[PDB]
Amino acid sequence: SHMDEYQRKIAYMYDRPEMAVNDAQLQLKVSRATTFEDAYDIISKLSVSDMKKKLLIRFRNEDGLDYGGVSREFFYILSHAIFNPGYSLFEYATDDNYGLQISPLSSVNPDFRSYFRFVGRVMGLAIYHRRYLDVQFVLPFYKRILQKPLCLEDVKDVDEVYYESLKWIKNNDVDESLCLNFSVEENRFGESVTVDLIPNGRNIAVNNQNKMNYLKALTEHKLVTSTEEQFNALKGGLNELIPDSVLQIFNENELDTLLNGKRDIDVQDWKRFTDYRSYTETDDIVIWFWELLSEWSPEKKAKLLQFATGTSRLPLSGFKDMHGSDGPRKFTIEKVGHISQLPKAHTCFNRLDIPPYNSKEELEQKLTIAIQETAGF
Amino acid sequence: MQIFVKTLTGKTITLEVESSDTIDNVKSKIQDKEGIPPDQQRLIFAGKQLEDGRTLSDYNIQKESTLHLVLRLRG
Amino acid sequence: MALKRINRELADLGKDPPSSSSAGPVGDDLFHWQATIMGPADSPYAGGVFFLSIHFPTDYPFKPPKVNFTTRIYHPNINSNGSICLDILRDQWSPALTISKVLLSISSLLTDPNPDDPLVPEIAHVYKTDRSRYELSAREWTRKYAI
Repeated sequence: SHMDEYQRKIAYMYDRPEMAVNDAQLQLKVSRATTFEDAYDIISKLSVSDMKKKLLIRFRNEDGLDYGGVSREFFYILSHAIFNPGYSLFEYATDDNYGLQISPLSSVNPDFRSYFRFVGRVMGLAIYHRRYLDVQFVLPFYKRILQKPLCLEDVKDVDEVYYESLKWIKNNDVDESLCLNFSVEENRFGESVTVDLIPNGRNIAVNNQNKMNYLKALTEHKLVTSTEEQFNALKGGLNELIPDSVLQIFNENELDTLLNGKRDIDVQDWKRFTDYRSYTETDDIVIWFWELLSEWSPEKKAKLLQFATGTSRLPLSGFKDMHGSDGPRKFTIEKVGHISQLPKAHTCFNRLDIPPYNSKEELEQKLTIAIQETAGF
Repeated sequence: MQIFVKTLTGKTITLEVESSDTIDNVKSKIQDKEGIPPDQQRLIFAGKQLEDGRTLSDYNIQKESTLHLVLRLRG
Repeated sequence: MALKRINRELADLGKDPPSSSSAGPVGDDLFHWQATIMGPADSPYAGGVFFLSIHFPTDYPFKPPKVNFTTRIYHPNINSNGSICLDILRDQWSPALTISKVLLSISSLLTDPNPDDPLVPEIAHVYKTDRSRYELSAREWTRKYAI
């Protein structure tokens, strides 16, 4: 069983003598509006001995009990602040598939090492004090944290179309018509520059006897070499608190569970940020739909979300900042089709066509049948 | 005669058909071999898409003919 | 891989153009192209000219370009903004595909509209209800906008 083994691993990890908290208290005061600034001002100067004590967090001018909830809210705010793409530290892998990864442009700052060491300290503090962030990275990130080799299949999580093109090159032979060579053009702040995968790489065409080396170099440069210094600083900050010999007992999924907790999809946000065509908020095929979504397991909700939108990952701010093929396209429900036909999905517009059924049982049966081939989480 | 149909995934399927065989008959053969319903099958030979109600001879399909199957939707 | 390929595509288009659809860089910016499409003569858009904007991502040819319309059209699969949901440009893309195949696919789509993907539900409903009225409206829009 996965759950029992993971619980055994967690107990063994937190039972280690090198991951035990002290008894003294460390008061940490941050203003709610300026959470990021105060967090970076305090955390990035604490000593390693200080960071191993009990963490007590008190927002300014907000006195109250149940410090556990306060600390959880603080970590939620900090994780939604530092990992926000607008801050030019991390970025989505693709606009229509929201997966966080280190942004190559982050090197533009004069000193990105301090900020990434702060991010590493934040993640180590979250893991060390049994507090959960709420971001969703890509699997290559977790595999890099644990120091596992990265292969071609790992590009599937980052970008689907890129992985499909690479697999096409791997399968079919490559002629000289395709003007492909050992060089990648990167466009930073408007200026486009050429990076050589291998020395003198811009003058070497990829024949049928080189495409394997080309794929290997492309995957390594896309997943690793483009983010060397930044991720090195981040992992140094992370390993400052958590010794590597502790992180290397998990895998790319147990570490995700340890960091972000058991992932779940909110339903209230989904309802608040959806729109209807030819449907009203008080129609039967809407109230029944929302009741079904209320009384459903997270795996099936994720399967439905992947069936409708196209991916099971959500933006960093919920369904509000949802994107489609063209641009911002919020989840849409439409009345289309005959009674007998199953509900249909248009993924490039996050649109779900639910015909006008007659009863809740029929709606549940049709909707559960229509999403069987879709796998989520 | 024998014909070969290459799918969009590169899979090659050999069919023992005849010039007088209808498009529906070949689509039924493809359905039997792969489970693809005849209405969902899109067969193209020499740039011309095969359509139901006609025969292979209507498309000048000959010995060892090569067809392209595109099992795709629209949208 | 993202500039030599574009130069090769432009050179190929400059050698044997389809004589109907044209494409070229806007001034000097190889990642932003303008395309002109002639209306097919077998569809109610006959005699009309359409303009397209093509953006080549830096991951070209591994990632497909982004194409948008500029002139309105009474088409089920072309929204008001002109965004096109096409399988070749998002799903069935392989590095072997050039930019002339996208233009050929679009010029073919301008003859066989799909109502089952109603990017404008009113137009697709008109198509599914009254074919004659649908084609009349398409011709009226083409006369109003295309030239």
